[PDB]
Amino acid sequence: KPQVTILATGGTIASAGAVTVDKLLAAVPAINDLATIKGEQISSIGSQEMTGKVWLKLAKRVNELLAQKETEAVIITHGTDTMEETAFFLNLTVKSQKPVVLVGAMRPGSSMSADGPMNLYNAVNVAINKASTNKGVVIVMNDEIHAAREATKLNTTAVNAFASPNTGKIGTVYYGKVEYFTQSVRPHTLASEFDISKIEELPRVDILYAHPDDTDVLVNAALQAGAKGIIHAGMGNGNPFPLTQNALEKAAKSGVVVARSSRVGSGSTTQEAEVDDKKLGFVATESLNPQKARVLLMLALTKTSDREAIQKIFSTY
Amino acid sequence: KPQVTILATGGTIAGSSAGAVTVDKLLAAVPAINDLATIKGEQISSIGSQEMTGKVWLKLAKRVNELLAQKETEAVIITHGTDTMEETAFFLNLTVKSQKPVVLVGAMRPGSSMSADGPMNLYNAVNVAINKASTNKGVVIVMNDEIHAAREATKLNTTAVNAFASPNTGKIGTVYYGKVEYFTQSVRPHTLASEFDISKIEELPRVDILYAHPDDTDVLVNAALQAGAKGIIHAGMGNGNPFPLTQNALEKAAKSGVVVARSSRVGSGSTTQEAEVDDKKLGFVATESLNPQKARVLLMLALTKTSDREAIQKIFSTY
Amino acid sequence: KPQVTILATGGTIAGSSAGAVTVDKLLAAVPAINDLATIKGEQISSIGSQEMTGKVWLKLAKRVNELLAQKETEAVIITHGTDTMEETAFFLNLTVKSQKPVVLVGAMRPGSSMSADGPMNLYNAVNVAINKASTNKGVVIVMNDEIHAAREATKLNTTAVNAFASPNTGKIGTVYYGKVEYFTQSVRPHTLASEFDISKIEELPRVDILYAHPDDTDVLVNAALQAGAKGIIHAGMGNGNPFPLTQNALEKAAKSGVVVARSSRVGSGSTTQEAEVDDKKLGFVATESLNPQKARVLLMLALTKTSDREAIQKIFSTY
Amino acid sequence: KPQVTILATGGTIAGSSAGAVTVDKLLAAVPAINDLATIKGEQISSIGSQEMTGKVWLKLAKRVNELLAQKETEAVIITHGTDTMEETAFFLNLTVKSQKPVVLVGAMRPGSSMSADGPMNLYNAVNVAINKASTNKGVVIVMNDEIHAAREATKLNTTAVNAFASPNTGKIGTVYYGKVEYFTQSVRPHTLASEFDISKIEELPRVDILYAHPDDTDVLVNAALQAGAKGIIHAGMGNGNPFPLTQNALEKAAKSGVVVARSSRVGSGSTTQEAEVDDKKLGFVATESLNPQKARVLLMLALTKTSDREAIQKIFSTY
Ligand SMILES: N[C@@H](CCC(=O)O)C(=O)O
Ligand SMILES: N[C@@H](CCC(=O)O)C(=O)O
Ligand SMILES: N[C@@H](CCC(=O)O)C(=O)O
Ligand SMILES: N[C@@H](CCC(=O)O)C(=O)O
Repeated sequence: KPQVTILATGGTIASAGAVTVDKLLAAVPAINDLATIKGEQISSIGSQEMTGKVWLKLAKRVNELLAQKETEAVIITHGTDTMEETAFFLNLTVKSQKPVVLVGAMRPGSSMSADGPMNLYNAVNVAINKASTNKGVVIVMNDEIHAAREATKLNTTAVNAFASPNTGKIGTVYYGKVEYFTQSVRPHTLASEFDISKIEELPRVDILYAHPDDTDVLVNAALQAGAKGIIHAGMGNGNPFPLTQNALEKAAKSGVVVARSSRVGSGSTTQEAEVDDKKLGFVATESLNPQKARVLLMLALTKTSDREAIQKIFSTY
Repeated sequence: KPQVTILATGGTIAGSSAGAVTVDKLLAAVPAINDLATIKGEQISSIGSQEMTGKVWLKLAKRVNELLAQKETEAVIITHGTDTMEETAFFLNLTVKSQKPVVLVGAMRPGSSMSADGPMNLYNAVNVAINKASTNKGVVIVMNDEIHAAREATKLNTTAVNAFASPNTGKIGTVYYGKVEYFTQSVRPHTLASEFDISKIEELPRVDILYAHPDDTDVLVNAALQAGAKGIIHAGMGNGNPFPLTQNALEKAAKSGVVVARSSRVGSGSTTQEAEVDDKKLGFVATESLNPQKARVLLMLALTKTSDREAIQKIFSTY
Repeated sequence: KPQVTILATGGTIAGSSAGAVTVDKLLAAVPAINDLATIKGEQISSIGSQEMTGKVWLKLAKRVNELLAQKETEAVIITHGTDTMEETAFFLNLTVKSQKPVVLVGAMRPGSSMSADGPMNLYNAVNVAINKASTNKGVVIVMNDEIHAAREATKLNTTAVNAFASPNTGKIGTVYYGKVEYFTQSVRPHTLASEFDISKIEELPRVDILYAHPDDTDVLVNAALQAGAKGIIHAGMGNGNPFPLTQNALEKAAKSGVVVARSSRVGSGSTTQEAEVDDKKLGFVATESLNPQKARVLLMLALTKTSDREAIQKIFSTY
Repeated sequence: KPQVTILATGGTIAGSSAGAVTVDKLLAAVPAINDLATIKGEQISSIGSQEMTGKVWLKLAKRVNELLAQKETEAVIITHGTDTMEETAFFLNLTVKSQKPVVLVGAMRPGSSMSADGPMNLYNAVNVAINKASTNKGVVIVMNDEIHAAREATKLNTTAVNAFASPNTGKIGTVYYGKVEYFTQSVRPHTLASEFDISKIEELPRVDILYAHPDDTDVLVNAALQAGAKGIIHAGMGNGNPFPLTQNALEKAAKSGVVVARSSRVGSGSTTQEAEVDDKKLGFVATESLNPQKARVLLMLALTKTSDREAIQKIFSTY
């Protein structure tokens, strides 16, 4: 039988070594037939309380576990609100081709038609499947396998809230039957240049929400609070309001890296559209979203704040 | 022939006296529209929509109200940048005191480009403007052969000609080479049915939007407050959930008489009452089924006549 | 408390005397619905929805008409297999002579499955049935926290719990843990406004559906004619286009007096008039904004009182 | 410069000696493409794609194989009607023996139309064809700034310029004013990795497609057998489910040696094995994650070298 470790970052979504994982095995007994399961409790929080502190603890533990010859994969149970950020962080920091699968539930385990039992069962099948190797970190939700780079929560409440709006799911898992149709051609995991092994605190990056009649005071507060980066979630193709642009140009010149994303929800924030990124000293985040752009920029800042090197990071990953 | 005014907020959305050089160039570009209606033209502003302000919204709304109050004028078409068309559309949808059609239209590609989308978008927008079924549909955005309710429309994509969507409801109808069909209509009050009146307003109240993430801060809430925010939209994580440090700052905002409304960063779905956030104890409003940029517009209008949490919840549970 | 009848067409969609053992088993598995309504139950048929027939359709619409004409009855819920729920819903949408709510609900996973969707679907569906705002919304499908107008609804996916969609218009409403909110209503006539009356109809006119592709054939048109087709829905390539050989057979079918209606295989959008097919000259109808299976239901009802091409086109341009 | 041959299967998709007047017109309508590549032209056929036949598919795939085997030729672009582009694209995906880019492109609006999509579509296709990362992506469809895998691609709308989608996976990349980006690639074997070889084929096996509904028939299955069908695609209700009368006729079809492949009318998702239909007992094949019309293309290619149910199941579970 494959050996798999479930890492819990909160409560149950439905002795292994963590009571929470013990309860998962009670709630979804069919998973004990598929893999030998060990449990750890990494954190015990809603995903909306997540911190760089917990990300770095999680990423270092996943790297430890996947260096062990007996461990074939890791599953992480995680609140849905920020699963896309943790997943994306791990996609660039996990130095392995062994599967890492992130799974949660849009309804609590006690609700009518709770989604968490099917999700967990499907997650374990994805984690043990031979094809899941070198697919990078994935989110498994609602019978779908989404690449960490592309995946996002699109909906506030729906069981089908996870989507890959720029590329679509790479695979399906239906009552445990795992099929891949595509794979990411952007480098992840073992091919990643990032290494957080001796990082104990991630660079501060704020995200600003653009609109008509915008301000500079939020740009200015981010600077005063020690922002090493700012993601601008711009209007349409990453366009800022003029007062804000002026503040962001000053930000960039003081050596705080400014990366242009968009508020819209999908598509690329492109270079050489209406914003002279080279002249203003900005980075175009291209086909990401503000919250994943933030993760990539934090990782960039562990080893450079050069506009050109960071543009190349956003155009590569 | 039906009498229609085209109000330009910016450059030409097609090509490259009706009373404005921008509209004379639209008519030269898409001569078919001259056969559909007697077009008059005015330049309201001279800006890309990323430069839009409350000042321009107020000028634009008052002018639309004056034009539709004229017996002879049957509709207004507004040519607008795509980036913030959804905000302008939602603003007029709650301030325009008339059932006559108001149609916003723009171009995802410049007029000069290969396969410019502006000519079809404008030609279609004219047909929607003059169609009898467009009466009391509220303000609409006509883009890519689709008619979207102002309440529900958003730019969902950075570059695509199909970048406009109604994620919570779908388009209310279609317009294909001029042929106009409606399949649905909004049951949320708009236009004539709206309680809001900006005829006597010269400056709209300040409302900030904050983007939520893990490891969030209180220093943008405190900066919003210090710049005299009357309202704050919180673009929360998932179902409008804040980071703990941030909720603490917003609680202090809400007690100090600044209205905090919870929306979401995700893209779609309702930011609901009676979920993980205790709005009644913390002093917050839930925006429910809008998005942070349109929730900003509704809170600005709410703040023109009340800062009361209960009244403002009722506004967001109505419009 | 509201009085609602659940009509079961098959087995239980939830779990593993109201009047029908199937509905008693629903009430046992989902006891929270019993504080919402006084439930009566009847068994109309005992089949998977892939075994549905015109005979069951007529039995169902007649019984719903009787039930909703009772002063004691506020609404009807029909538990239905998912495969053909859209056809039954659309039939009832044009045959039910009431504004009282009619809700179709099913389950994409069986009741005995992990994370069964039936219990929530059914709970949500009762809340929609008893909601005041559901009056005169027409027959609706309630699946995966969504209210879909019968005209617009389709199963779009083989297996997903979110398989139901309204691809031309979107959901008319949400239901979330029983909280019902409508955002739109269909502007196409339904239920009490429909010209159709099946009360005296014991068998529906025969309508066949054909799947278009390159290197297509005339033999299936010919077999449909040979079996006594009164109408044929052509699921065309792109905007309802036939292969030349097929179009020649359809021309003959139409001249013999069999009604030929052009639909499309693609999934969404209008099969339009005045496109590449000369419908007038060849004697064809364009089905416009439907899909082949719903076009079939509307043609079947159209044939209960005309086979006139111009009359039927008006029917497809109306409903 | 790179050398690219444009193959025309119909009229100009843009405007209103490379070696073909159609391609000469394309180059004059979009002179931008002369800077990007040395373009040669051929007229393979002159038809609307709704008139495509296996004879044209074989002529086209054989000429693509000749052109890409030349050391001077870097890529092939094929202008094609949108209606059946997914079928031809898919056929070439399994029959082209090269890793060199093959790109299909068309237009949802005629070249003479306001906001014609053809010029940009063609310009973007030439950029995808000459891009280094286009190597070994399989045959692609370039439409509306998107690069779709031939395996995954379909026309989803009758009219919209954004009609092309990959509902099971999404686009594998973007092309925006010529700038090419891939984000994924198919992990299903294609082009040079495919086991199919049509170099010694003259006529593709006959495969029909049947459209499933309530009160379904056996007279179309029976007509398909009488016309010498070697394969039948069944476009089933939900997860590929037949009406009983039709199932009994398909079981007889299968026992006769006619390969029955189960697909779905719904639009997306897998028609799975070991759901409600005993495939192994009934003697049927599950087409899994395709659609009726691409499953037809795979079954026609399967039928060039086996009619064994087990071997064809493996082909559908592989390609
Ligand atoms: N919103 C909470 C609730 C649990 C969930 O939806 O996963 C979280 O993200 O942890
Ligand atoms: N960013 C410009 C571009 C024009 C457009 O896409 O509408 C604007 O919104 O005004
Ligand atoms: N395909 C069956 C199974 C149950 C269901 O999915 O509704 C039916 O439509 O009845
Ligand atoms: N139905 C025609 C129209 C052209 C097009 O839209 O591609 C064809 O497919 O050839």
